[PDB]
Amino acid sequence: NYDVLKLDGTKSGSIELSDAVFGIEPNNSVLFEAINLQRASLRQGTHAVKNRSAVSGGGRKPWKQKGTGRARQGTIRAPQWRGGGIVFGPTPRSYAYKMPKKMRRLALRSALSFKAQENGLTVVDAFNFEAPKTKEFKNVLSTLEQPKKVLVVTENEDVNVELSARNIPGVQVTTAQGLNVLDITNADSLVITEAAAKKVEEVL
Amino acid sequence: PRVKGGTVTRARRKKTIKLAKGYFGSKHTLYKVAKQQVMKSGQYAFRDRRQRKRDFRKLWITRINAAARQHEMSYSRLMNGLKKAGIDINRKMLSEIAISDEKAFAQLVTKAKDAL
Amino acid sequence: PKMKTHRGAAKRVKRTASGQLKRSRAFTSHLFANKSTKQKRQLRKARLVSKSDMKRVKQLLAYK
Amino acid sequence: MKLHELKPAEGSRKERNRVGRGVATGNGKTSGRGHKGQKARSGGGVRPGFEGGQLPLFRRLPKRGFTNINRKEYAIVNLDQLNKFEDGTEVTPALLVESGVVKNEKSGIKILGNGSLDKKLTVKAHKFSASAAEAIDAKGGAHEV
RNA sequence: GACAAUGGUAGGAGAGCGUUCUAAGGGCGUUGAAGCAUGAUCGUAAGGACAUGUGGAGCGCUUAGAAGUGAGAAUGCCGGUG
RNA sequence: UAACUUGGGAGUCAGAACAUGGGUGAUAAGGUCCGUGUUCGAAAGGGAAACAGCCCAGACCACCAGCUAAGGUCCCAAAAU
RNA sequence: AGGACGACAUUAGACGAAUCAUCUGGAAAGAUGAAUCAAAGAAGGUAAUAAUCCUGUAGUCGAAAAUGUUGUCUCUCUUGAGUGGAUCCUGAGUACGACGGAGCACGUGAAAUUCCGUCGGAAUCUGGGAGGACCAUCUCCUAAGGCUAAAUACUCUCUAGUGACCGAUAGUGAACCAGUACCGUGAGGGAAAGGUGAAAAGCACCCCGGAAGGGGAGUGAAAUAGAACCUGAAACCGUGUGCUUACAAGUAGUCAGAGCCCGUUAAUGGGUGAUGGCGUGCCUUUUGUAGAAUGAACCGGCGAGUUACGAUUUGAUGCAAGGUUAAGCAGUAAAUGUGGAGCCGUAGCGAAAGCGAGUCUGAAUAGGGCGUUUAGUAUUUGGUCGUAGACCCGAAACCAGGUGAU
Ligand SMILES: [Mg+2]
Ligand SMILES: [Mg+2]
Ligand SMILES: [Mg+2]
Ligand SMILES: [Mg+2]
Ligand SMILES: [Mg+2]
Ligand SMILES: [Mg+2]
Ligand SMILES: [Mg+2]
Ligand SMILES: [Mg+2]
Ligand SMILES: [Mg+2]
Ligand SMILES: [Mg+2]
Ligand SMILES: [Mg+2]
Ligand SMILES: [Mg+2]
Ligand SMILES: [Mg+2]
Ligand SMILES: [Mg+2]
Ligand SMILES: [Mg+2]
Ligand SMILES: [Mg+2]
Ligand SMILES: [Mg+2]
Ligand SMILES: [Mg+2]
Ligand SMILES: [Mg+2]
Ligand SMILES: [Mg+2]
Ligand SMILES: [Mg+2]
Ligand SMILES: [Mg+2]
Ligand SMILES: [Mg+2]
Ligand SMILES: [Mg+2]
Ligand SMILES: [Mg+2]
Ligand SMILES: [Mg+2]
Ligand SMILES: [Mg+2]
Ligand SMILES: [Mg+2]
Ligand SMILES: [Mg+2]
Ligand SMILES: [Mg+2]
Ligand SMILES: [Mg+2]
Ligand SMILES: [Mg+2]
Ligand SMILES: [Mg+2]
Ligand SMILES: [Mg+2]
Ligand SMILES: [Mg+2]
Ligand SMILES: [Mg+2]
Ligand SMILES: [Mg+2]
Ligand SMILES: [Mg+2]
Ligand SMILES: [Mg+2]
Ligand SMILES: [Mg+2]
Ligand SMILES: [Mg+2]
Ligand SMILES: [Mg+2]
Ligand SMILES: [Mg+2]
Ligand SMILES: [Mg+2]
Ligand SMILES: [Mg+2]
Repeated sequence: NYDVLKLDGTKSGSIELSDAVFGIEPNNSVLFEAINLQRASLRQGTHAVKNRSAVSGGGRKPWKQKGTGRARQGTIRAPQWRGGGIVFGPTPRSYAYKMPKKMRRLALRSALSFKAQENGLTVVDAFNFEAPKTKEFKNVLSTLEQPKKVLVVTENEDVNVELSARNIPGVQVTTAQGLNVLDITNADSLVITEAAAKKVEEVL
Repeated sequence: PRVKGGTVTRARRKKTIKLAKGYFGSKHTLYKVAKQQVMKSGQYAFRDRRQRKRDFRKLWITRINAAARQHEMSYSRLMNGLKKAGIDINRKMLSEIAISDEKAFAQLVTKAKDAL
Repeated sequence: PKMKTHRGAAKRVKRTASGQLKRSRAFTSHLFANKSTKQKRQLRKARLVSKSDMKRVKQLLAYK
Repeated sequence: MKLHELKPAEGSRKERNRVGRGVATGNGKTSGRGHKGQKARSGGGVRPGFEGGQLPLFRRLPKRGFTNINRKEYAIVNLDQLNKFEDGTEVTPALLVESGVVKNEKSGIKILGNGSLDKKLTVKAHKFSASAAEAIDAKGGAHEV
């Protein structure tokens, strides 16, 4: 059982949230794998170098194999040469990988349960924003007594909430479907509407 | 990402060179020959910590021999007599006594002779 | 790319329940006048690929 | 967990070993290859199964058999697996697939006699072992191909 | 507390040092960052501090992640200078 | 106080002297080929003037402590003129 | 083939919120204090690090003219079905065959299916082709004429962006007047080389000198930033000096040690070293190297087991008689949702038909082989292997197309 507050901070009511979603013992191994996986998936991987084939020129043998007194050499673009080709080095590639779906769901539930146990979970009756107003959203956060880093969860895309929170440092807005381990874990507190909480509970 | 050679190389070589302070010419100046010499220095120092114990026992024995001969006794018989007398003073101490107070050493010599 | 099965070995073995490789027997092609009745009778019986050979060849049959 | 306090599961991670980075590693210089020969060379080493010119095993041994173009193989179900359906159930290939007893039907469902049947069922399958049919009948049930 | 082991080439195994970058947290900096230089400093090693001079704007630290991650030798390549 | 089984990873396939049982050679070779042991290889320390392979002996680190091994004790040079 | 009107977009642009004070300092954006905007806290600049100083950003607005994509009118073109089975038509040097080649994953093979050269060469709906030689039956098609968007490939280019990509020996060969200089008859080969300062305020004037160069003075926070002018390591070259050295045999140190000179991260200190003991560099390669075997003049920088996809094993984790999705679609180039086709496992044995906790062999209920009498599977760290140049450098050569008889 969790309190449901109004934007002014008073108790609108109470809500029941399944402990199978918000009440599990977080699985830190799975949560770590999920965080690492998401961070890897964000990488662009656009990095490259020119190996000895790729560097310009270098076709001919710089000097005859024997007789000159110099080390034998086969191309001015060999790797030990200044300006030569790079041995191995970066080559474009993806870093993304997968984990089983059950583990994805377990990771999300573990992050949400960690918030619930750390008392960084606040349930609000609704966001009744008709026009975007960053100042009003800042006041709402202060009245709810929120920390610097807040993840705001709506049931569906809420344009005015998104636009009002967008410019506040440390405030991220998402939907119930858009929840992810990195965002939840980065946040210090979660502010979720009752409808969004019910949707999350259904999904997980 | 690329990791350029950076500063570590110079720091490490400079340490070896500083260890080579006082060596002759290039050996206090050039990393390669300083490194070699510092390697030799370490090996020599390891060996000589052990050789030093031998050398100092040798010195003590020589001095004890001289003192015993001044009392008409060889080192060998003096040590045997001290053993039979049950006196456990080691060679370093015997030498220092013989140097520093001759009357005490003469008393030790008489103990040895009586035991023999 | 995918590793390739060694097709000759695949034509010459079969994998058993415990993962061993059943094999047939050499000296069973011709010149039977030069091998005793007992020799031929017993060469009729299949064997397994030895442990020492398996160390060498196992990757050739990974998909088998 | 916090992003500034991440910790992988114990024993899940190990640092890769890097060769050719000095003698103290124990893999400096020759980088674990020993000295010389074919196996010390970039790209060196013989084909797997090569035996240095001794006739290889898979040439000294002969080929055997053929593959049947019309080969049939059946998805098998044992009686112990049938034991999950309520007595009186009409077990069919569709029910087996839906219940998840059979995943791939292959050439059809064959019932085999491993384990003990503890329920009365009407079993429809493409084939039955003699023992499987006998057990299904003896438990009071029926079977049909 | 006891008492047992600890030479080592190829090679196997383990634990670590340091480099660049990233994430998060927490810091430093024109009242002087990095770099460089010197010193009689500390750690079992790789190595880590501190002070002073130079320098003039950037840089540590913690945990995790990722690698163009460590050179004394290749009649190595380029530069400088004997 | 080991041994064996299974599985992951190897390197090695130029060996040397010495002693001894033998072939070969000439009861030649620091020769050559086998058997057996040790040492070197991969082993520092003490002795054999110097001297991988001989003799003593296997260095975790420190000591300006003691007892010994081979080998030594007139001086070089520790210890018996 | 056109025409009229309209819409949208591209090719310039316009508006666009909100900060002051003190301290340090050459300078404030820094620190301190107190405020303010935010649908704008992207970013760059400004005398150091700025949401509120500038350029901008979110948001909103804008086109005389040209171009592009589109909608509606116009314009243009244009019949559409059924019944009958008498006759007619339905692609010929074609299909096909033989021989010789080629192409099919398929190397001539039992070789279908498909093309080329040479020679031969059909049938006509009761026809013809195909189902991997071939025949029959059945089934599916209807060759020897043509056209056809999209889903797919690629990037010289333009616009807007992105990066656990480089940061001047790197990154393009080229950050710079570089395919330049230079080399070659020619094809062709092919560099080196970035940094004053915030502002040029870029040193008036005096002095030595022919000049170069310098000493002052001045500018500047700094000239010790004065022109390849941020920093300024090492090799190397000099000047001064504390200790030391002209009877001594030296891999240059090490251990012992007086004398002399100092005085530190203040530690049972630092520099030097009369004299004694001990002691033939390093790497490579070797049975064995002080080796008179190899390599390195010195210093600096650069310079060698990587990544992708498969395999296997180990560790980790989730689920478990189950485990797991691929492409695709949605999403922010994300996590993720969805997607069960597919894959592995739950049963083996046999060459196979097949039988099945058994099966194969066997005449055998014998004996024997492989099995049964639970655990897998997905992702991933590590190790190793395979395919790739596969740890790095090095041939003599081979082939192809060009350039040369100055
Ligand atoms: Mg030369
Ligand atoms: Mg390059
Ligand atoms: Mg960098
Ligand atoms: Mg380097
Ligand atoms: Mg036969
Ligand atoms: Mg390691
Ligand atoms: Mg080793
Ligand atoms: Mg080396
Ligand atoms: Mg190895
Ligand atoms: Mg080598
Ligand atoms: Mg060899
Ligand atoms: Mg080898
Ligand atoms: Mg042969
Ligand atoms: Mg050891
Ligand atoms: Mg020992
Ligand atoms: Mg290892
Ligand atoms: Mg490197
Ligand atoms: Mg010999
Ligand atoms: Mg020989
Ligand atoms: Mg022998
Ligand atoms: Mg020895
Ligand atoms: Mg000696
Ligand atoms: Mg004694
Ligand atoms: Mg003497
Ligand atoms: Mg404006
Ligand atoms: Mg403005
Ligand atoms: Mg101000
Ligand atoms: Mg033909
Ligand atoms: Mg046909
Ligand atoms: Mg045909
Ligand atoms: Mg057929
Ligand atoms: Mg098309
Ligand atoms: Mg530079
Ligand atoms: Mg360049
Ligand atoms: Mg260049
Ligand atoms: Mg400069
Ligand atoms: Mg003199
Ligand atoms: Mg060797
Ligand atoms: Mg030799
Ligand atoms: Mg010489
Ligand atoms: Mg050589
Ligand atoms: Mg040389
Ligand atoms: Mg060099
Ligand atoms: Mg490889
Ligand atoms: Mg002419």
